[PDB]
Amino acid sequence: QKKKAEVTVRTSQFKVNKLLNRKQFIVEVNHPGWCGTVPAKLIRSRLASLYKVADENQISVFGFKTKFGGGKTTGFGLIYDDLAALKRIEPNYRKARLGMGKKKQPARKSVKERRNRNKKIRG
Amino acid sequence: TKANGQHAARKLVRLRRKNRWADKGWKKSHTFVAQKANPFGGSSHAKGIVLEKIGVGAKQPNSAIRKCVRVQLIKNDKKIIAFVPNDGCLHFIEENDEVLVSGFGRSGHAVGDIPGVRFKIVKVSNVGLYALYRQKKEKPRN
Amino acid sequence: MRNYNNFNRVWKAPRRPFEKERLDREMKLCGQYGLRCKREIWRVNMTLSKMRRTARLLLTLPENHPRRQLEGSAIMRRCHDYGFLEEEKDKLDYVLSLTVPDILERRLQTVVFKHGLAKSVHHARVLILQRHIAVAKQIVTIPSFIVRVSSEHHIAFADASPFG
Amino acid sequence: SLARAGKVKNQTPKVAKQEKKKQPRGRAFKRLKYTQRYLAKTLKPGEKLHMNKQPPGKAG
RNA sequence: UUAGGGUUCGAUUCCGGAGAGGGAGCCUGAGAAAUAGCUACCACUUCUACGGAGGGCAGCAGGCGCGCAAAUUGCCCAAUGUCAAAAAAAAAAGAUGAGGCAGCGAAAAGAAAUAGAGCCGACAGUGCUUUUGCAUUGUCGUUUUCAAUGGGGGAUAUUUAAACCCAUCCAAAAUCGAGUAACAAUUGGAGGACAAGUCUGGUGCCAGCACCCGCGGUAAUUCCAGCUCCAAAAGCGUAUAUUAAUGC
Repeated sequence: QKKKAEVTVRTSQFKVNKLLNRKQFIVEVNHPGWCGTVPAKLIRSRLASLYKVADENQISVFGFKTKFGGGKTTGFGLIYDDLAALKRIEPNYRKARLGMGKKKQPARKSVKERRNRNKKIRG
Repeated sequence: TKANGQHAARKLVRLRRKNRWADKGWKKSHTFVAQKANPFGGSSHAKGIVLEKIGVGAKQPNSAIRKCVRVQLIKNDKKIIAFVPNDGCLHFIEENDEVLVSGFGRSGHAVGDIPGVRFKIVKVSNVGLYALYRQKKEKPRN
Repeated sequence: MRNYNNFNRVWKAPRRPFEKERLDREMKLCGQYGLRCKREIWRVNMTLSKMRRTARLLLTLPENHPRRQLEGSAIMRRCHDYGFLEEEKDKLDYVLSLTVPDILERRLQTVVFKHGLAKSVHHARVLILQRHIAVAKQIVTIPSFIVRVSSEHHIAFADASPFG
Repeated sequence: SLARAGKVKNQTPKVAKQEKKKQPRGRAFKRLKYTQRYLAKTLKPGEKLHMNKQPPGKAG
């Protein structure tokens, strides 16, 4: 109306981890005039253009911390090399935000109960 | 007086250990006869079953009648007296109702114009008796 | 179990609360500087007593003692910050001339008013808590925020403000 | 006399209080008093100013 | 808790020891006199078509009892560790009431809302004054008026293992909302000690108050009610113990 709100994404300290073939980058966000919190979709796009990644698949981010007063956010994210490396190395929950995770295991309690009854049987 | 010598220590120590037994503010702590004597066991409160309502007189300079309650203690099977500490709340105590009992003020001397009684009834049936007095709650007979 | 986080009191009530001398010097503050309740007046008192304890203990010592040297500079440094004392002070007797008002004076509530951004202390306490003040660029909505000598000259307003 | 209890509190009149507007609260309350007693006056209490005074009437 | 010297507490997160209903004996193992291992006795206790066979919560929840007194038969192995033949993943993610998370939680502890401002009228103080009048400061008030914001509602969303709490927001094209601000603060006090009544009604040595000193016998500053004011304040009384007060 009087403005156009934008989302600005930057980064501060960057790593190259060749052991896991990932990048570890402390994100910063600014987002002047943006309404509420920044959805992670946007951030992934900005990071793509920044590090010259052709994907928002390889970009997988977790956690965001909203500082008091005004639009501000900081966070941390991970880029991986290949898409196979991502799926393999990364925790389940992080993946499943992209929708690359695994189906949930059956309830812990029913497992216990059955795992006990298997000790009884001889075959 | 006292001894100022370098090796005088043991005489000093043994002197104190003797003279603290002339203090009643030492005995009241360390001795368990005091604990035993106290009807709560030295606990903050206790509960009891109301036996009988007992009208109790008053001492000579202030002539009055005081409303008191003969209660039995669940914990130790001792009997005790206590005072009803609100106006016109003798009603709200009835026989064989559970009741709580507290001390009041100085707990080594009996309160003025009620001899032998250091004990006031805070709660009747876990309801605040003050709450009944200055109306908020109503007594259960439920 | 297994909690390793500290708790501490920051405020305590002075002995004999029915002194009519003390009552005078309480109301005088709490009305004037717009303070919520007496709890605040006490909160500063504690922290001031604390500071004054170590300063007394340092002052006792002979010259060229490590306690005196190190920890003397620190006490002085942090009263230069917040503007409690100026940079002409060094003695650790100056530090013992600090009293309750000089603390309260540098709280955000009063600093806001005094810099010309409100019309009363009561009014400046609202301006804080309605999220329409800043202390350089950072929005602070606490009236008990103690303002640096440097940063009481950059107060401005919030960027969320319809008054800014 | 085991029962005659509550004698006085039966007989007494009950107004059952009277409506009043809400009071200032927080700083506003503390403000209210500090104006009354310590300002618009030649005196600070002290006992020199009396915070509560009452009208006459009856004397014994 | 104490200026100092001291005084008092330690069941309880860390370290060390000991115990697993009460006792004793034993096997295996590098390590045990193990108890969700074994054997026996004793006190209890559960099944059985009564021929026999079992049980040990001072492990987590939960139940009964007890006493003045104390939480959910919740969710998760994501984190932190441990055990293992074991990295993850490959069709293909070991177990864990250890531990984490949430529920309940005014023990304790930190921050902070319940209003803020301009016009008019009344009152008080100070200065000047032709005594008419003016200026400044503060308070109170009307169907007085003006803005702003949280509690709360919602989300383009975000937090989290998943979901909440916090935070950020009411469009970026597009998303809520105060005026008696009913979104209305209480608990103890006003004779003395001790901050606050020359009050008004009722009671009349009765009812009751009172830690203590003392109030009440029709003239109550203390009782029982109302108004008024005071202290602390989202906390405030009461009980008991303990420390200061104590050079008792």
